[PDB]
Amino acid sequence: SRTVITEVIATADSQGRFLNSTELQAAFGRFERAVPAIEAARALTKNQDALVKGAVQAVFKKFPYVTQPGEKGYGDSNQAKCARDIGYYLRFITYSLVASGTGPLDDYVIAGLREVNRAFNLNPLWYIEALNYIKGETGKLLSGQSKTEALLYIDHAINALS
Amino acid sequence: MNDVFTRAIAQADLKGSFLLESDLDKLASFAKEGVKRLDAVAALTNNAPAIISDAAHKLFAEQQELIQPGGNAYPHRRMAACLRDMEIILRYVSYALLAGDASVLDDRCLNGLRETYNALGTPTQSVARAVQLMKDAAMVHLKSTANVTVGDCSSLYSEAATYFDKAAASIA
Amino acid sequence: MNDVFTRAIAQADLKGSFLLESDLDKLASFAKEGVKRLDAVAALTNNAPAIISDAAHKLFAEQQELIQPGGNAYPHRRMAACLRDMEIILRYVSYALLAGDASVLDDRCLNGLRETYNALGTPTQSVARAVQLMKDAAMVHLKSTANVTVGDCSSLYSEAATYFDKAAASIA
Amino acid sequence: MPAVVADQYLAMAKELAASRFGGFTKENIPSPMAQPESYGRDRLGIAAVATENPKVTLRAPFTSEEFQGALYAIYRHIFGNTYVMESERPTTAESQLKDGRITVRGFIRLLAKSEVYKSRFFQKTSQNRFIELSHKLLLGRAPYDQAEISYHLDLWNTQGYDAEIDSYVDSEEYLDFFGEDTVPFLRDFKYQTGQQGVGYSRLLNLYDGYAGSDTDRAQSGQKARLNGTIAQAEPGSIERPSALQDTWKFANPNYRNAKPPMVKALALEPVDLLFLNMAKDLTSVSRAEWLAKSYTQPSRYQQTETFGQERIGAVGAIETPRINLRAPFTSEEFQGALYAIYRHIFGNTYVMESERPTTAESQLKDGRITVRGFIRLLAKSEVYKSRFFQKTSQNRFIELSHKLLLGRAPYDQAEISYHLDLWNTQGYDAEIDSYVDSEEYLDFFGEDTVPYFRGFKYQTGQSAEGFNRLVRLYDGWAGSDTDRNVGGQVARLTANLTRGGSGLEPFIVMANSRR
Ligand SMILES: CCC1=C(C)/C(=C/C2=NC(=C\c3[nH]c(/C=C4\NC(=O)[C@H](C)[C@H]4CC)c(C)c3CCC(=O)O)/C(CCC(=O)O)=C2C)NC1=O
Ligand SMILES: CCC1=C(C)/C(=C/C2=NC(=C\c3[nH]c(/C=C4\NC(=O)[C@H](C)[C@H]4CC)c(C)c3CCC(=O)O)/C(CCC(=O)O)=C2C)NC1=O
Ligand SMILES: CCC1=C(C)/C(=C/C2=NC(=C\c3[nH]c(/C=C4\NC(=O)[C@H](C)[C@H]4CC)c(C)c3CCC(=O)O)/C(CCC(=O)O)=C2C)NC1=O
Ligand SMILES: CCC1=C(C)/C(=C/C2=NC(=C\c3[nH]c(/C=C4\NC(=O)[C@H](C)[C@H]4CC)c(C)c3CCC(=O)O)/C(CCC(=O)O)=C2C)NC1=O
Ligand SMILES: CCC1=C(C)/C(=C/C2=NC(=C\c3[nH]c(/C=C4\NC(=O)[C@H](C)[C@H]4CC)c(C)c3CCC(=O)O)/C(CCC(=O)O)=C2C)NC1=O
Ligand SMILES: CCC1=C(C)/C(=C/C2=NC(=C\c3[nH]c(/C=C4\NC(=O)[C@H](C)[C@H]4CC)c(C)c3CCC(=O)O)/C(CCC(=O)O)=C2C)NC1=O
Ligand SMILES: CCC1=C(C)/C(=C/C2=NC(=C\c3[nH]c(/C=C4\NC(=O)[C@H](C)[C@H]4CC)c(C)c3CCC(=O)O)/C(CCC(=O)O)=C2C)NC1=O
Ligand SMILES: CCC1=C(C)/C(=C/C2=NC(=C\c3[nH]c(/C=C4\NC(=O)[C@H](C)[C@H]4CC)c(C)c3CCC(=O)O)/C(CCC(=O)O)=C2C)NC1=O
Ligand SMILES: CCC1=C(C)/C(=C/C2=NC(=C\c3[nH]c(/C=C4\NC(=O)[C@H](C)[C@H]4CC)c(C)c3CCC(=O)O)/C(CCC(=O)O)=C2C)NC1=O
Repeated sequence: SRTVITEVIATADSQGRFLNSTELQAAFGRFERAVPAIEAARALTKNQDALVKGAVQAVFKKFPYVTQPGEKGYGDSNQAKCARDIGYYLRFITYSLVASGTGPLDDYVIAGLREVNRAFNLNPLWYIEALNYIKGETGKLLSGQSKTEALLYIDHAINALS
Repeated sequence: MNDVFTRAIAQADLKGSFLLESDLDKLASFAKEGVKRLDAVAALTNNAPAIISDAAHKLFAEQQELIQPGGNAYPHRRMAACLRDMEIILRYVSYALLAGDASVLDDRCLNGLRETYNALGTPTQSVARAVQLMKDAAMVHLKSTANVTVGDCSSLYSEAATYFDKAAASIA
Repeated sequence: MNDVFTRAIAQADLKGSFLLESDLDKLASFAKEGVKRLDAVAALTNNAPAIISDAAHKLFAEQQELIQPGGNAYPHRRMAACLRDMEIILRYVSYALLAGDASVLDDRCLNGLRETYNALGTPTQSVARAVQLMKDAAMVHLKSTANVTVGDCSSLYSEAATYFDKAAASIA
Repeated sequence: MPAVVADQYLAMAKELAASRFGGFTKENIPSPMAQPESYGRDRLGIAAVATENPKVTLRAPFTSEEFQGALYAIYRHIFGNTYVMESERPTTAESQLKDGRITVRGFIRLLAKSEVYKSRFFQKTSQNRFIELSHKLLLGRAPYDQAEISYHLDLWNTQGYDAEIDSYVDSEEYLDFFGEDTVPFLRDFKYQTGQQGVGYSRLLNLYDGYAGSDTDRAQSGQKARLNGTIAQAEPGSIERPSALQDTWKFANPNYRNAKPPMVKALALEPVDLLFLNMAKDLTSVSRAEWLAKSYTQPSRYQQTETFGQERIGAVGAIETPRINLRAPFTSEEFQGALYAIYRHIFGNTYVMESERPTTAESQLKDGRITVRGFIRLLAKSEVYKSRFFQKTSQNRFIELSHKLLLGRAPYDQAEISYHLDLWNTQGYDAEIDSYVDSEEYLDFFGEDTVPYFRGFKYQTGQSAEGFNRLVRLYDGWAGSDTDRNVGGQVARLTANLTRGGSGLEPFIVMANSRR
């Protein structure tokens, strides 16, 4: 996936050359930022269930018209799939935090996102609201830099959805 | 291509699971010992011509048949290609040392290489011998404690050794 | 009614011996974690209305027969009695959490309460279910890291869970 | 179609559905536990003392009927339910009450210190019984702890009976609940602030019903009934009188209780308890989290995202950066573009420093030609001709030119025929120009981007064997298209191209039938 180290190696390889000062300094930055990013992922993993339940509830509060009979938000299967989707997004956000790159998101979620959402008539706004929630509670869950990395990745997901 | 982190993520996705506390600890330890990894990668990169020249001299001393008329490194073209191969293999081994995963080797360096040599007629035993000679030449530069803070880096020596071995094993 | 200190004192007294060094260290560790204990007690006391409203909503969504005509929580009087009982049991759980010992809960709240609910024809299993829901809501409120200095408090969470489970098992 | 039901039954049905708001719906159903609002107090037999009887209050100014009723209530409470004959009625005490010299509290104190109270509840009793009765009759509750019995026993032993009665009547609890004006009543049948869980059961144990009494004149005598339960800190007995098993017998409080099966479900093979486990998973928990956890169960296909590209060995050929070279470019961008162009256009073949085109690179560096014109030059160059044209058949050259200049495989035999005729009639340069001036090339690469391998993704107009033909033509990242392989530079797709496929498809169709 597209991370700092993998981009470094891909650029070095595409030009057929070794790793020089620039590439090693980039990798050094990755290895320093690993600490805030990894423990932000730890904090996000710990509070995953509450975050997912709250994101689903926020979707329903903003979109009450999905849950009454006849459309996407109705039924135990649909709501379970909603929980599954928000958990997917959170999982890949934590993956991206650990890997220090949007490679997990870009490769697993964002690639093909619009075609899939169009085919199944899933509104991207639902997931935008869920991720905005996730952002709200990661603001209070996380402090200092960890908050910063988690916000960068959550917002990359949001931007891709919008 | 994958690094150590992406390898862990890929294995966790097959489980539909987040990364465990233990696996996150392993990744944090990998990151904290990343300056040593950077120094090892710089050792391989900065001393690449020395490593390749040492390996070439030893390889063509051991196997004189490679440089006779009819050998696999006889005209200037075949020797130039041989030196290019050695440089490429060392370059990818350094890529793998930085990444932490042998994935770059299997996906790129050793992807169609055994079949390439087999179709060309290259003696793959000799290529694996050149790779082992490069490993020997590279260990002396990895272990060099001059101009770097002294510490325990035996794990990096073992990892680089295994990457060289993976290259040689895929060849032969 | 006694706390952890007086519990240790009673066990020492029955033997007829001073408190051992291990016991004194245990009580001192309790005193040193007492600040986190006060935080947890305050989390319970502050968010009690929300806890009980949530547990009531879940209990009557799960068990609709209580709130429909003929049900044990049907008229306003019996609904008020139900919510009042939830208030009371949460109160005594917080008392026990502060004391470090469930003696106040068992002695003053839980003791004859199964007999009361049998005599009144109240579903003791439904009361236990309400205590469990109120446990889950309380656990959501305790783990809130907002406005409180961050640190490990797993022992307090497990202890409060033990108190809630003891209440549920005594009522049922 | 006439009336299917007689009008009388339609009327009966309509009036049954009318007497209920909303008619018959799934949400307005009656509760299966058929408990009236008065169920508990009626089955217990405590309706009168708990709810129906009012609290009797007597202030100092009062009329005759209030006084007489207050005295009736006082004597019916303080003296147990025991009959108090006329020779026992205290006349001076109630004269003092009527004048206002003493309140109701003082009257209660006088009555509890009188020999009616002593003879009934003290002189033929143990002290435990006296304390029980005194709590019931003077505080309206039962003893909560053994400490109260010890306290009251010591207080009587030291200071005598009157100090004991004072402690009962001068207590802050007596004044909280009854003050000075109202008669004591049994107060633990409703929840008050300082109650304890055992109080309800213990009082209900001390209360023998409306027609029962605390008489010393039983044949067993006057016996303590809480002397053992208070020392063990147990609750009290909730067995009510026999007259009450005819009240509200159709109530079903234990509606949620599960009837056990006659025999337990056993699983003889995979162990014995698996059906109980399956049952618990199905029923015990909500369906929502069940479905959520079922959706996230790891698949039995253990396929990563790059699975499938690792199989055909084209992870690198897909994840290479797309190189674009504009007109103002830096030195590093230029050198990298040259490296990429040589790695692709020359089939991953080693090109030596003596074979590199310096004039063409100069023309590209200036801006005289584009990436496209540079590629056209390189394809017309002797490097390309020698490696891909002059030692090959035209089939190999055509497939290889498709792969290297379009990034895809030929789709049919018409391409082979077309390009062979083109070379034969117009030469090699026109054949290269067809590739580079093609609409496909311009659509995908267009004058500034280096060619790349497209055919590892579906291309519109592809023939479903183009993907396979590219996988066959592609040899991996470390593979080349050299003419120095042992057998020569030989064609790969001739039979597949001409045939259109493997030639096994009709038999695949036959197999996908019966067998
Ligand atoms: C510009 C590219 C770049 C490089 C090269 C780089 C290397 C680097 N090496 C360091 C120290 C170090 N370097 C080494 C590695 C050596 N120990 C043994 O002698 C081996 C021979 C050898 C490794 C195989 C060790 C062990 C430390 C001390 C840090 C530690 O032990 O945790 C440090 C931290 C300085 C400190 O000690 O506080 C860095 C940043 N960083 C960069 O940004
Ligand atoms: C025996 C007599 C009796 C009464 C009167 C009674 C009222 C009553 N209505 C309730 C539900 C409710 N009732 C309403 C009524 C509102 N809905 C809006 O459309 C209106 C503006 C407004 C009505 C005028 C609402 C919003 C709730 C839901 C409250 C909640 O649980 O969140 C509840 C909560 C219990 C439940 O979950 O159903 C009670 C106790 N219960 C009784 O046993
Ligand atoms: C200090 C400790 C203590 C407690 C806790 C306590 C509870 C208590 N609950 C009572 C009634 C009640 N309690 C309930 C509660 C039930 N209804 C639903 O089923 C729920 C499952 C459940 C509550 C979660 C109800 C409905 C009644 C009224 C029944 C009746 O009066 O007939 C009563 C009888 C007196 C009254 O009606 O106020 C007591 C004494 N007493 C104590 O001394
Ligand atoms: C007026 C009543 C009163 C309150 C309100 C009180 C709270 C309180 N919590 C404190 C520290 C703390 N409080 C906690 C508890 C938290 N750890 C997790 O976040 C949990 C969510 C949560 C408890 C379950 C922890 C871990 C510390 C730091 C470690 C310690 O000093 O014991 C401190 C010491 C100074 C500080 O670091 O903030 C106080 C005064 N103390 C009091 O006497
Ligand atoms: C709720 C209304 C209520 C009722 C019904 C009631 C009945 C009642 N009858 C009692 C005694 C009695 N009841 C009787 C009557 C029987 N003996 C004769 O042989 C007759 C055959 C028969 C009556 C027709 C007698 C003789 C006693 C006195 C028992 C004794 O002194 O040993 C007592 C014991 C009171 C005491 O002696 O201090 C009560 C409580 N009390 C009430 O508050
Ligand atoms: C007025 C008629 C009457 C009497 C006399 C009576 C006896 C009586 N003894 C009691 C306790 C006691 N009684 C004793 C005495 C015994 N224990 C020792 O082993 C000795 C062998 C032995 C005395 C020779 C003791 C030690 C207690 C306290 C036990 C405890 O606290 O559990 C108590 C409970 C109050 C308390 O805890 O102090 C009563 C009511 N009850 C009555 O209604
Ligand atoms: C994934 C990155 C990558 C690798 C690894 C790679 C290796 C590679 N080496 C090649 C040729 C060659 N490789 C060698 C090297 C061998 N000669 C023996 O004497 C030595 C023992 C031994 C070297 C240690 C030689 C001699 C040739 C040319 C054969 C010939 O000209 O006939 C070729 C064929 C391309 C060409 O002939 O121009 C490839 C693809 N190419 C790549 O793009
Ligand atoms: C540059 C070296 C080279 C050659 C020469 C070559 C021959 C060649 N001849 C072909 C077709 C053909 N070739 C022939 C020739 C036959 N007609 C009668 O049968 C005769 C017995 C016989 C000639 C005397 C025919 C008729 C076709 C058309 C086949 C068809 O349309 O099915 C094709 C398939 C594409 C096309 O239709 O043009 C090739 C590739 N391929 C090469 O790479
Ligand atoms: C013109 C005729 C034609 C067809 C139809 C065609 C299909 C086709 N499907 C492909 C991949 C794929 N195709 C599928 C679809 C399958 N897997 C799912 O589970 C389903 C069970 C099932 C569809 C109902 C999937 C999942 C891939 C991705 C495989 C991968 O790269 O890992 C690819 C590889 C390139 C790409 O990923 O876009 C082709 C070429 N190609 C053609 O030239």
